[PDB]
Amino acid sequence: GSQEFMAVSTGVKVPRNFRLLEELEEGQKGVGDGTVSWGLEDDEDMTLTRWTGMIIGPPRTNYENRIYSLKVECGPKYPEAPPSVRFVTKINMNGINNSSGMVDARSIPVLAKWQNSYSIKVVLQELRRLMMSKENMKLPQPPEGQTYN
Amino acid sequence: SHMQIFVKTLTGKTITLEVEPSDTIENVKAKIQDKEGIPPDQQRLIFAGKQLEDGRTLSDYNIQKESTLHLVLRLRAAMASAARLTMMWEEVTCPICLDPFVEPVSIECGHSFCQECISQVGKGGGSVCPVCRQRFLLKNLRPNRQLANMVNNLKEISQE
Amino acid sequence: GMAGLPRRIIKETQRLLAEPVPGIKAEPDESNARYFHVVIAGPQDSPFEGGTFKLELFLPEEYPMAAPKVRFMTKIYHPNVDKLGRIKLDILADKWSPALQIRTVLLSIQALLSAPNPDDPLANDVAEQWKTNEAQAIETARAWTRLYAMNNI
Amino acid sequence: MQIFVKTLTGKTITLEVEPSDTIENVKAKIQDKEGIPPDQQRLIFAGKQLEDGRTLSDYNIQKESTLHLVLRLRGG
Ligand SMILES: [Zn+2]
Ligand SMILES: [Zn+2]
Repeated sequence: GSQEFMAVSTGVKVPRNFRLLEELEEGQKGVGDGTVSWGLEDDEDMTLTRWTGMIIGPPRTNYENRIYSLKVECGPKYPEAPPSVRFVTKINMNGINNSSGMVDARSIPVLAKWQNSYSIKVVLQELRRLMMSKENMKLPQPPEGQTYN
Repeated sequence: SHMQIFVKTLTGKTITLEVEPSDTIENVKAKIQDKEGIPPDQQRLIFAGKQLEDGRTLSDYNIQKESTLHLVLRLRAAMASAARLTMMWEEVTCPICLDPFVEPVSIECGHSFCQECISQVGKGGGSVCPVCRQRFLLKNLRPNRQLANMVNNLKEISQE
Repeated sequence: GMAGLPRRIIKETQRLLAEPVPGIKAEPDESNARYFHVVIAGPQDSPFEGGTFKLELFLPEEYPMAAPKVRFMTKIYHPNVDKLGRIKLDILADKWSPALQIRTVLLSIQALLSAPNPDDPLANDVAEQWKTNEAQAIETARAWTRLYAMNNI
Repeated sequence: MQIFVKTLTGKTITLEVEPSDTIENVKAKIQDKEGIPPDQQRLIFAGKQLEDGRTLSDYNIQKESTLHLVLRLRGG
């Protein structure tokens, strides 16, 4: 038949809000190296939809010392559906539309091959590790402190 | 061809069921069990001034689409005595698993649980009682066989 | 893929539908039997009286060996409840008992509304106000209750 | 008088009290029947956590009034 017996079953269905409440606590607890940070944009949004992230530029790269603010949006299907990603500080990186900050999910593997195992922390950590790569490590950058509108 | 009917509780909750005119009353009580968790023994269905019997069909009682049924919970009044026999099941219910005791054992304070249920609580050799929070050690588990004999007595009573 | 829902959750769900508690409402989600949508009444003789407070509750994989996850979906002025509805209550953490149920967890949450504790707070900015002028904080809790917890259902 | 008290598992028990009997007086009858120490009992009526000092009619607890038992709890 279509279904077969399995001895072990793990991983219950966690509702979207409680998954997002867990990601909120990890960002508030400063979990990680410190080169990334994530949290809510408006701390009254009960829907936990609009988020804001931070990324420090890696050393041995072109983005060194540069603080990058980001905005992330987790839709009603998160974490099944992927979240929308954007850049608040203007940047030059392969895979981002140049006048928007909106991220092409295609040109980034974490958002292209999206899972439910992925967190907002990973979308930020691997984006900084994506900025570590050879092609954009030597990209020219605009004056730090200028943004879109 | 499935059709929709409604089963409203006296509490106010309305249930939507996908049923057939050929469904017996017991078939509906099984569909209520899967969706509401309520066993069929504790169900008494009402429709248009009549109490419905498990052997007859919805068509026998002229229950068509969008008909509204009333679910009453344990409407009848005795198998020995309704509330009192119920109190007997509650006395042999494990506070952890909420099922009748399986290998019931007691801890120091005197409260009793399923052996496996309280063993999981006391992983490492001990913990606190789930009922009164007194410390207990698994080495002091004490079998409570009268509770187990009581369970089989009540189970035999249920199946007459 | 699929596995049987634990019998204890089945029992609790059926007894929430058969023996409801006055002032407390809990209903499972259509897409998730571990996900509950809750409305609790504010306790009598508290600044939250007359209010209807919405919560959501989730039974994690380890339940009942672990406490349920529960938070307010209604804005409320309380030192042990932050601005996103998260609750810091000992029976939801270190003092959890596997003998507690959804019914008694929700009864304990409205018992927390009748006994705020600004000395050990979750929302320190709220608690600082509860300690500076408790009479004003009670009035503010009463005003927040009418503003956010009345005609909200 | 008669009062119902819903225990932790959900089982309901009947008790013998008076309008004058204190809250801890009710807890003693609960302790004899259920073995929960009074310092670990918390009785709820109309959502308010009862304090051991006052009496039943201080809370307007008539006959056939159902109380709800809960473990000791603290906000943090
Ligand atoms: Zn058990
Ligand atoms: Zn005990």
